[PDB]
Amino acid sequence: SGFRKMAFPSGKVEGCMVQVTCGTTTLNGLWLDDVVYCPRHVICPNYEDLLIRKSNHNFLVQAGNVQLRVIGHSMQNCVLKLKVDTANPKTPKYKFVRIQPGQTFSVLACYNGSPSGVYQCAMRPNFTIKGSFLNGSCGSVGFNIDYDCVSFCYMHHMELPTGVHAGTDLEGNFYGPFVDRQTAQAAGTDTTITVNVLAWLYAAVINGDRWFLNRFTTTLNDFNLVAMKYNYEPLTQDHVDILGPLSAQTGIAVLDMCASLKELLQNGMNGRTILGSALLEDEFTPFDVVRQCSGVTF
Amino acid sequence: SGFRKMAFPSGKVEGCMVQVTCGTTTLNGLWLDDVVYCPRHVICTSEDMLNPNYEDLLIRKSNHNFLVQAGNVQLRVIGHSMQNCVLKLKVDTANPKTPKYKFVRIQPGQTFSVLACYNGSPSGVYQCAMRPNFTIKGSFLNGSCGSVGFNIDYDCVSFCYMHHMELPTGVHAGTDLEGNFYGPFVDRQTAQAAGTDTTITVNVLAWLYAAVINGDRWFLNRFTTTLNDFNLVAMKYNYEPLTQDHVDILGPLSAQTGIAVLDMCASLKELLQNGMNGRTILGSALLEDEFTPFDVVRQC
Ligand SMILES: CO[C@@]1(C(=O)Nc2cncc3ccccc23)CCOc2c(F)cc(F)cc21
Ligand SMILES: CO[C@@]1(C(=O)Nc2cncc3ccccc23)CCOc2c(F)cc(F)cc21
Ligand SMILES: [Cl-]
Repeated sequence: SGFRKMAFPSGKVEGCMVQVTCGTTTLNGLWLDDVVYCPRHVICPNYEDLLIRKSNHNFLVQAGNVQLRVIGHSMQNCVLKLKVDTANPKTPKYKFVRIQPGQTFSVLACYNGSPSGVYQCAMRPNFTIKGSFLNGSCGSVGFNIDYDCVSFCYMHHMELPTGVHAGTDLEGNFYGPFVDRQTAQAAGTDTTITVNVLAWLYAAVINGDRWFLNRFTTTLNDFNLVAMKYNYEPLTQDHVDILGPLSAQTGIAVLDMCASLKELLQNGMNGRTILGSALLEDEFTPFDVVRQCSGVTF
Repeated sequence: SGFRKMAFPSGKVEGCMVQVTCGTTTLNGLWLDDVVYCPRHVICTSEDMLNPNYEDLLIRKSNHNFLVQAGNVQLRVIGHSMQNCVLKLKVDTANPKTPKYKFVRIQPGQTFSVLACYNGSPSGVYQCAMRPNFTIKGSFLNGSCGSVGFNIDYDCVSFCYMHHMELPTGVHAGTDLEGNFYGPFVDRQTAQAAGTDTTITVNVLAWLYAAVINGDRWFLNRFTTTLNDFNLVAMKYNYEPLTQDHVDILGPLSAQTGIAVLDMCASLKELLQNGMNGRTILGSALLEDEFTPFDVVRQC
């Protein structure tokens, strides 16, 4: 029993964290095989012009107490790729994946190439992450683990004026309408990840919390009218299908759980909590709930 | 900026997780140097669980009864001893991934990371606090016994907890790495109940300082209070008494934010009286008590 916000074990990623220094800037890099990936703002803009002026010896790469030698440099979108002479012996089985809003991933927050913390979080529908990052955290990565394969999905680049965070996939493409330049940027109005709230309501039922359940069911169209009104993301037939296994395990049809969510949005919690929370949690996907309420290992 | 519940990176602990099998029971072990530590109840059958004589059950065991698996490699048990509720299995191979480590016993209110494992394989990492009633509110399924709680402060892993049991309310009980249980619990299936839980007051205050450091000030007030008056109010909301030690520990956060501890205590009193009124503090509608003053200064 119990339900916690749980991150993937970070060991496979810790063995890839390196420190990257160029000029006065120091941030984190991801050392995979003979390449170190890091935010291109470490050279800081005309990034092509700035990069052509740099030579390999300008980039100081440090893996533990060992300095790696840069033998090449190239740029792919907002990520800088520093070719090094040594392949990382600790390189796990990995792939670069771009995630969708609502999907969750674990973040290994680093400072000076040294991992300091791991937390679980979701790509908000406005493409920001509500992370916890200080100066020096740039280059920290977001990932998921599937069997023994690490899926790198995020690299930290910047903090928006509201304290929320913006970054790219490992191919340097930003999530959201953000740029890696000093300019006025604002995160759009955020919405709640509806499929994730429903998954978390199923986790609460699996843990014996049933007070919010009701005899009612709704149509998907009637629920989506309510979802729009309360700044909740639309629920698609895909989401309903993905929630299928949880619906089967708990005996509560997805549209039956939607009528519970609808009542919760219109009436509130009334001094009650769900899984120790007075708010509806939207940072557990349907897969996260199945994984935690079944015990899948890595 | 930003404030998250953050666990320590689990890599140093993952390299120590092994699977321990004795008869029909399989749970997790902690492989450090040439010793594997695990809950002593791995030697029990389900008919032994009510009133087990662990000394008597262990004397009947031999080294080859204990199957230890580190990855796809079986380790050979060359000795076994018991220290309180932990079983120590001497093995013929020192773990090459053994980090710099120490065994520390923690106090209620202290936080730590948990590497939840099943069959010697890590599946998740989360942040926990030792509750004032000596239980932990974990996320543990059957097979999680032997999963460990730890803190990583400067390359050294401090092992502080090993999971042993789930109480009828879904909360968890376990021991330090010397086998001494936290709380009045025993590793028997006899009727056991967690005492009434209370909120870790010093941790809530630390989290209110983190909220101020992050620019949230709506809950602050012009009032101060005496320590005794704060404790008389707080106890009525099932909050732990705040000692002069807690006030002293909050000193650095009080200095950084310019808000005296007894002034923050008055803001807490008011929050307890009024509730949040549809507002949140650091994205939470409840007062968070699983961030110590040390966690706040570290993260901020
Ligand atoms: C890399 O520096 C910047 C930054 O956001 N840094 C940060 C990233 N994370 C957490 C932070 C916590 C506190 C202080 C800064 C943080 C600030 C300067 O402007 C820029 C900029 F124009 C583009 C850019 F991609 C990054 C940055
Ligand atoms: C042998 O493990 C036991 C147990 O609690 N295990 C568990 C530990 N964690 C999460 C669990 C989730 C669901 C089911 C069991 C869980 C079984 C019950 O009896 C006992 C017992 F009297 C003493 C003991 F130290 C352990 C246990
Ligand atoms: Cl699923």
